[PDB]
Amino acid sequence: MTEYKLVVVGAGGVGKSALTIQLIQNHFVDEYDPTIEDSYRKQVVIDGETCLLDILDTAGGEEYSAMRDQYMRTGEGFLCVFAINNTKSFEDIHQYREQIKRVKDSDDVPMVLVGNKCDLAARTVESRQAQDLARSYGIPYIETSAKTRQGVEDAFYTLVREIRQH
Ligand SMILES: Nc1nc2c(ncn2[C@@H]2O[C@H](COP(=O)(O)OP(=O)(O)O)[C@@H](O)[C@H]2O)c(=O)[nH]1
Ligand SMILES: [Mg+2]
Ligand SMILES: [Mg+2]
Repeated sequence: MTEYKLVVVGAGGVGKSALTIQLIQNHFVDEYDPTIEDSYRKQVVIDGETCLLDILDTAGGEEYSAMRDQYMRTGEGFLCVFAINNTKSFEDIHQYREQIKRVKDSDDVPMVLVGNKCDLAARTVESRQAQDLARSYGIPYIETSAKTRQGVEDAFYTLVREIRQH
């Protein structure tokens, strides 16, 4: 099997844990401990290839562990998540990307911009705003809901396909 090492980054409360849990367990969590930072594994077939996903769900900000740094340094691709009803989290994306570029010493890192909570009414961040940001980075933009599952497979599987182009 090929293994793909994925790291999920973004502001607290955007749904990084909910997205990972949805992908792995097919269930939506209302209140997952916001400090739990751990890795999760899933065997999936993507485009006819059986592979293993090794996903680090990052927590808790302005902090670094041995595992975090390892996945950050050895992560092959990054989901950069914001919530479409959280303007600050969208504005924060720039910092996560700058961080990733520094760790990787590269502006060419497999990455997907994820606008999560698309089930919630009256977004404060427009799709076209996020499209314009992702275009400036040279990366895809995908909207998701950890609640309904909309886009969740699409985001993680696209990141896998980005890593494959690399
Ligand atoms: N309505 C809705 N709520 C979500 C979604 N994703 C996460 N949440 C909620 O947002 C809050 C933060 O989610 P969490 O996964 O802990 O965010 P994290 O800090 O980035 O890991 C929780 O109350 C989740 O139930 C979503 O797609 N839709
Ligand atoms: Mg979390
Ligand atoms: Mg506005």
